[PDB]
Amino acid sequence: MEMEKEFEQIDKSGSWAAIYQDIRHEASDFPCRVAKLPKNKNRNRYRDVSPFDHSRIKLHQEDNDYINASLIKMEEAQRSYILTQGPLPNTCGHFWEMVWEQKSRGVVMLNRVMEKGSLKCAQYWPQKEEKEMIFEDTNLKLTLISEDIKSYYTVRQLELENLTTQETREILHFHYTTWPDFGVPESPASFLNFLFKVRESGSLSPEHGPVVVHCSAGIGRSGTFCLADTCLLLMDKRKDPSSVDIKKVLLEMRKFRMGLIQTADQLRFSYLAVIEGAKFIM
Ligand SMILES: [Mg+2]
Repeated sequence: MEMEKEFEQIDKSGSWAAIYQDIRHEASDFPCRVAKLPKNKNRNRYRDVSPFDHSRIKLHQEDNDYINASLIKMEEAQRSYILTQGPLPNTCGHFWEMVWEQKSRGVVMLNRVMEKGSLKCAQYWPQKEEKEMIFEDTNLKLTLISEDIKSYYTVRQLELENLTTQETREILHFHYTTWPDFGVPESPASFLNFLFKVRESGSLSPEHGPVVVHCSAGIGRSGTFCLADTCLLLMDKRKDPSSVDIKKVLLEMRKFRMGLIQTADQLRFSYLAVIEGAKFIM
């Protein structure tokens, strides 16, 4: 693979930091005026990125439509993703409101609730079938339906009920539980298997609203998930798979939200994931 030739070249000359820095320099800058309004201060996770105004998800509410979430719309790949922050103690209702309004089928969580001895997001889903969650502010009920714990990820079936209409939807919660506290995984194998499990569920498919993806504040992961998924899809779609340039795809995604890949090591890992994923697929 041409991408693998490039990978080996970057590795040999040790230019990951340089490549990464060039992408950072070239990355889009758009306003986040709404995110920065004083009334939204408590809706933003500290140390997390802000959503661009142009691509932010709006809650269907008259009072305050703000949530820290962005729609990444990949035109050529025909994939969309919503990237959002880990829910805060006071934005869990907003989070599930977004899932409801956007008709998402899946939520992809790429962090543990506690990492490095610190809380990374609110416990925003119920942990026991018999202890459902009611979000009074957005009038939603959330029930754990089933939970399947595997070595590298957990998948949960949740039932989300709009208490206003009594309509219910099944949401799949895909929780990658083994991303290390520091650095990146040594091998992309489990992360790729996880992505394939999300794909197989239909959560990324066009019949549903965009998958909602989140991780921990300011440290990426979510971008790697979407970047890998889109690159692999494009390799299956294009007449010339070798023309798929991860840097170009990343820059395209970066038009929709900042902080997709946060370190040079994450950039390297993303290459590694696409390379290994491509070998598995084609
Ligand atoms: Mg029990």
